Amino acid sequence: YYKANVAKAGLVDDFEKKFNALKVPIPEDKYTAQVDAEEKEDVKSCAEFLTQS
Amino acid sequence: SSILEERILGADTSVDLEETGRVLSIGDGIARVHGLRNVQAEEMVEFSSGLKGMSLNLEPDNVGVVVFGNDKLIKEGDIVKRTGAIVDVPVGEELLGRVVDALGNAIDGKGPIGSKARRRVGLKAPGIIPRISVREPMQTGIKAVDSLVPIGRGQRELIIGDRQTGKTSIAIDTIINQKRFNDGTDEKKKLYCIYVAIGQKRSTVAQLVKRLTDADAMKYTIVVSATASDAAPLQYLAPYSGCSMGEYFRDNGKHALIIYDDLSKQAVAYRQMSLLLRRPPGREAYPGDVFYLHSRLLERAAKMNDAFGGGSLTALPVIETQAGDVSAYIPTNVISITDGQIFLETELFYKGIRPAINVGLSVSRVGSAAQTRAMKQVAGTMKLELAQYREVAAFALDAATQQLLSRGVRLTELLKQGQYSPMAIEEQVAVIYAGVRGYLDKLEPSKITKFENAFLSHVISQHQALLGKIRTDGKISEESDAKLKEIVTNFLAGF
Amino acid sequence: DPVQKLFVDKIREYRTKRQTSGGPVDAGPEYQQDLDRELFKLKQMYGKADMNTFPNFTFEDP
Ligand SMILES: Nc1ncnc2c1ncn2[C@@H]1O[C@H](COP(=O)(O)OP(=O)(O)OP(=O)(O)O)[C@@H](O)[C@H]1O
Ligand SMILES: [Mg+2]
Repeated sequence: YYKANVAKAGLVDDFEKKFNALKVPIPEDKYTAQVDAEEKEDVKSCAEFLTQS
Repeated sequence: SSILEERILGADTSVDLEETGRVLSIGDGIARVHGLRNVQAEEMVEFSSGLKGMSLNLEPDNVGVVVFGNDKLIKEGDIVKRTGAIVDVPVGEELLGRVVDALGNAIDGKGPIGSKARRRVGLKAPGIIPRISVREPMQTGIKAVDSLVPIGRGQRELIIGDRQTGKTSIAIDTIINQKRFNDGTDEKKKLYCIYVAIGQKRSTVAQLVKRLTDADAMKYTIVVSATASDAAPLQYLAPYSGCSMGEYFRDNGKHALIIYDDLSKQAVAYRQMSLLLRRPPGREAYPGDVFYLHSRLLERAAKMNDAFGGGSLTALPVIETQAGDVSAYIPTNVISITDGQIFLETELFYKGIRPAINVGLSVSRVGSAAQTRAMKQVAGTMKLELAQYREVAAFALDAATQQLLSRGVRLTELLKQGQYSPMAIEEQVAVIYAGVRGYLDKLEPSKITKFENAFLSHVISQHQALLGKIRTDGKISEESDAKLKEIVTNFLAGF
Repeated sequence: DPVQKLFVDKIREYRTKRQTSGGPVDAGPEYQQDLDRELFKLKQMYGKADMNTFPNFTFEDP
């Protein structure tokens, strides 16, 4: 419908196609280091506090 | 291009035999037309310049014609053609979403109005038999208005207050809130809002239409703008045009809401018209007629019984009072025509308490009738508690007195609201419930607003089932009360 | 339908317009200056991007 509303329709189809081509880069995780904190504080609290207990 | 040539074709060019008169004297906005022997009173004549006029006086030798435009486009010797129909305006669902002026001429662009039916602006209100008591609720989406001073369908509330105290904002929030009903399945809850702008800056109405379009609220709203620049006989006529566009729905079994904004700037246009007609001024220079002007307009906001379609037309006149003098002439003229009132203090507003409803003076003379039972349960207690708080707030001892002060302050903080943020009925019920039963007496008053926000976020996110239960069964059952109680307690725990 | 002189007159005059429209007829410099100003305000409201450039943002992360 938009293209029907445009005069330079071929440009509209070009843009639509290219848009379909572009996919937003999927951003990534860098913070399994918080899982590292999970494990580290796990051993810390468990061993020291929970066995001194 | 050739579309324009087609536009040429199909244009009515057939000539007709038509009665005519010749203007004698134009000045002060009233033309004196000579001739027009067979012209009816209150007929709509048309000048040679495309203007329109209403045949006001049928004097023996001439006709006084009030011009609906700028009288600079009318000479002496012009030709006036009678159109043979009492002043008419187009009505129908073709107008919804259109900004038509006081006569139905779209000032919107967006092509012309495709109306197929016309009403008379000078109709008569329904009698005594058609009307039936107000039963259904008109949801304003504003906590203070919906809880304390409710409104019904067929009622004609008044909104009265000073300059810039949030009258137009209450009107616009009421218009916007109807969006949810106007999408559901049952046509019995759909409300078709109308908004008459009288003597208002044109830029204001433009921005208002833009806002209503942002909120998707123009699918059902009609804006009838007779702005500040427009001639007085148009500001005088705009309310009647709008009321006719609303009477159409009312008489076809539907429900309408019309907001005249302001009616204090129609009475000024009428005072201009009268004084220029030389009529004898009265109190404040207003003509003695200035009552019948509003009474006849607001008596059409009726509520027809089921034997007459069952439609309805709520009205929300907006009056503006200088220095907050509720006992001036026009404010009392209208306070004795309407079924309620919402006083918007200008000092509560300046304290940041918005909307600034002065719950002490506001009242709704249908009130508890046509109120959702759940809201009744929750808000009767709030009304009593606010009453007690007001009774004692003149000094700031014992446990009960301090308890009243604290609960009242909490409730005041709870009733504040933000612009363009209407709340479903169930959400208001939940908030006022958490406020009145006493699950806030420990939280600092300054935080009561923030709490509210967060609470809504939780309630709308997890427990939509409970709110749907309240909405469907319009009442708080005991199990629903218990679930709401535990929800409030749990949420408040996280503080 | 053709009897009404005015209808046929407008018809023929627009026909002549259409044929003379092999190129747009009677621009006049005023036309060009009006185009200039209105396009200027339009683009200024929109931006300084090209007529038809398909751009990208080149995203980033916190
Ligand atoms: N509920 C509200 N919360 C916060 N601000 C509000 C509220 N209602 C109105 N206001 C503010 O008040 C200002 C003017 O309000 P509004 O125009 O609605 O009053 P008004 O009586 O219509 O003014 P006027 O009648 O002179 O046009 C607006 O800038 C708006 O932000
Ligand atoms: Mg306003």
